[PDB]
Amino acid sequence: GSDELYRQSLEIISRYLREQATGAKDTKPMGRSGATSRKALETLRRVGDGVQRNHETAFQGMLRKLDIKNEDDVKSLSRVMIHVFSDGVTNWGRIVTLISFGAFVAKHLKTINQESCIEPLAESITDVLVRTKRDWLVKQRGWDGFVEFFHVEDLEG
Amino acid sequence: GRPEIWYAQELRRIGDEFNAYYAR
Repeated sequence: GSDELYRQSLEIISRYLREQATGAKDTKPMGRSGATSRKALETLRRVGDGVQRNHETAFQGMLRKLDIKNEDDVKSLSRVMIHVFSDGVTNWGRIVTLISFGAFVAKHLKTINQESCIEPLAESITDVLVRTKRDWLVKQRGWDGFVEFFHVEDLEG
Repeated sequence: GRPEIWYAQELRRIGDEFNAYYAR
């Protein structure tokens, strides 16, 4: 009895944060539900890069004053993450934005020799999303819903 | 209120604005 939704979510989010911080594309195999996970990561690559670029100044301003220096500070970021959803609203935009800010922070962690904090950051983000938004996620068919939400068709409809 | 709420608000705003690009 292991948490398969957490595992899948963590794989997607951990890989994205790590690849954003380093520019390296992990050659490790995805594994169970690898198909959905691959498409989710690819989607996150397209849309997340846009969020970070579109809102670079906002993200920089936040990062600057949050003064993240080690794992203790990462732990503290969970508080902000909780409050993003404290109004009762969940949607994919907020989820991508949170993950995208995570990637932005991961980049920063890399620069200050705190790469060891990237995995705890990914775990924290995944924890909040999966543990506290599980019912909403399931109602979208999980990461399949994520892929579909951001899907842009090329149909001469 | 507490600073964390201000930061969350910024992310919520960005997220909701982004959601509206795709929601349909």
